[PDB]
Amino acid sequence: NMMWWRGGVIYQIYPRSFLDSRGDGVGDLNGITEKLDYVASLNVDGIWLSPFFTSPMLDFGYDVSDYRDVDPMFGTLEDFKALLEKAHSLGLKVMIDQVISHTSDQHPWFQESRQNRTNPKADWFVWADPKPDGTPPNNWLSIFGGSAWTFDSRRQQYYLHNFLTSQPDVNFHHPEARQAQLDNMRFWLDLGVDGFRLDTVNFYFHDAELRDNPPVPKGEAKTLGAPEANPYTWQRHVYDLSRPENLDFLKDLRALMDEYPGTTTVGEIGDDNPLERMAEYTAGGDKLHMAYTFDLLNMPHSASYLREVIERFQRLAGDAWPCWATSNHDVVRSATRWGADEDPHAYPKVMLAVLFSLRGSVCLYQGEELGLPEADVPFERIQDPYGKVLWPEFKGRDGCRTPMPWTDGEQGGFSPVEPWLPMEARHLELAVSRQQDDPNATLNTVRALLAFRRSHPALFDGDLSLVDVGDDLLGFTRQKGDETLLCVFNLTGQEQQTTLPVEVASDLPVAHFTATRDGSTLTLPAYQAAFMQVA
Ligand SMILES: C[C@H](C[C@H](C[C@@H](CCC(=O)O)C(=O)O)C(=O)O)C(=O)O
Ligand SMILES: [Mg+2]
Repeated sequence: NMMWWRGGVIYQIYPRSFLDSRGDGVGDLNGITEKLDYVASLNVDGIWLSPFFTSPMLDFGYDVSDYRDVDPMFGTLEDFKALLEKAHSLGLKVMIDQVISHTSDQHPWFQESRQNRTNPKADWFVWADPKPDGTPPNNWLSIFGGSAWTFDSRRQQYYLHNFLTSQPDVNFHHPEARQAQLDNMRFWLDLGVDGFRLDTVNFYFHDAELRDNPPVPKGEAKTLGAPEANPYTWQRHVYDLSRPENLDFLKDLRALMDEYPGTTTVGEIGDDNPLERMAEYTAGGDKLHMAYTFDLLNMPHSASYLREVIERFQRLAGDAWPCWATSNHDVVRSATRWGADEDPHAYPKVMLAVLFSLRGSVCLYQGEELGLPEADVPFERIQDPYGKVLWPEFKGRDGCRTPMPWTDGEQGGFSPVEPWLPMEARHLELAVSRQQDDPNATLNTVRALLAFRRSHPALFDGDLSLVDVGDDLLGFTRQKGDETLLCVFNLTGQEQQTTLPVEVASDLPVAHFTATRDGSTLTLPAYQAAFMQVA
């Protein structure tokens, strides 16, 4: 089963906010180990851990100061080996973040690099002289605010950072820096991890000529990877990322992965044309195994929008392989972002049915299986630096990073002390303990859906074909071998009805969904899904 990743369902864990087992208010590895039984009980195939490596935590793990160790705050390397082994014993794959596009400015490489222009690591990062007036070398902007260039008096030069000033970008034009990052990944492969989520995977290379980006012409759509209030959205991102050289490197990265049969990679795409980039990066069988985009992580969510996404993707490279996600640690929780104006109990159910029925792998975010709404974090409790630069038009990412509600008791059973972000009051009645034995709760709908999906080869990696089912329903068939299934979804809060475009052999009952099939007319009550075996 060395192709489990190609259609597999991955559960994303944000270690800080999963379970505190030690009592400091921050989630740790041992807490995860303690909850792997729950995770396995979701019927997912594995997990992806957000960064737990040595880090100042200025971007909460994504500023790495030691690639081959666990930060004391999360536990130890031994804790991780225990987690990994227990996870394997439960049949779970374990993937971890790898953040190789940039290091913390506390990383020894950068400490060395910044001292002068001639040291051995001077070119391991991206340095450039000021313009004659002393200003940044070009017009590139940090996603987290201000210029992508920061002046350093030691070298009398600017260094590049797409993200925080404390996250200097690695210069992939330097083959030794590239190889060093491969070696860092190899370290975790040798411990037996099953794969990597590759942070900002298309950011690796920048244009060495340092060309200015062009502006976005007035009225044109902005990138899906950033809020519209961010001036980063005012330029087309052509030279600051997604360079051709990255393809060669992705091959190298893939070669590394191939030395460890059965391992996989999911790349994070942040690009002006993300579907295209994802097809580009996952094609050929010699680069990334899969990647996800922000196409399903934004505001549009109608059945017609989903149709547009599917069509667009279907026109791309036939050998590409997408990983789909409706939530992660960077966006408003789906039940709010997509379902704010929908029934809070029924909408997440059908939305997840769609997610689990699309052709691709799936990433499912911690708490999404509980139908958790976005949390409201008060100003004085804000932690994410990305929540302190565009406030209040954009309030950062803490709203999706609040601690996991295990019980309806104090701190949701997450911690014995006040946690690093406040437990959301609305989450308590949606806690795991409250939801565990309720067959009508979103948790059990998810368990049921993933068991169902697991029982049908066509829902693993079958082809997908859109079918006419009217304007307000989403419909397609999934096909593999003997099996062709018809999948129809009502994402609206009103009854909808359609003529079946194919001929139904039988109904497939799943997770208490209710739909009326009368001859050739299919009726779906609000927020219902319907699966049918096709003749
Ligand atoms: C280093 C890490 C970057 C990526 C990607 C980033 C890129 C923005 C984009 O989607 O274009 C983000 O805001 O999500 C991540 O968050 O997972 C971070 O921003 O904290
Ligand atoms: Mg802890």
